[PDB]
Amino acid sequence: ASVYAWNRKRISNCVADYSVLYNSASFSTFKCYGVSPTKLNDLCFTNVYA
Amino acid sequence: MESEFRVYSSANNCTFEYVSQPFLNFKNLREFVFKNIDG
Ligand SMILES: *[C@@H]1O[C@H](CO)[C@@H](O)[C@H](O)[C@H]1NC(C)=O
Repeated sequence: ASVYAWNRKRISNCVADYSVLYNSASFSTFKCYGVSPTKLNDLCFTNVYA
Repeated sequence: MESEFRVYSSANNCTFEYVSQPFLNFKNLREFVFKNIDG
């Protein structure tokens, strides 16, 4: 989508594997604010907004 | 033939969807218990 009309997808009721994203070499920026990438794969959240 | 669904008119903001296997003189007796505890 365009940045003015950015797409928001709500992610619920599944298992989110963050190590697949973190260990990928295809991403230039993976800057996390407020949480560290190492403990993302352990913690649990109510909803994820993408 | 089932060809009439009139239960709703709209669906705006969904939080949870779950599709499962079917649960189902009077011949069948179906007992259900529904509880709302801690969400
Ligand atoms: C719920 O739906 C209405 C209209 O469909 C929308 O304006 C509102 O932002 C929605 N709220 C959420 C939390 O999705």
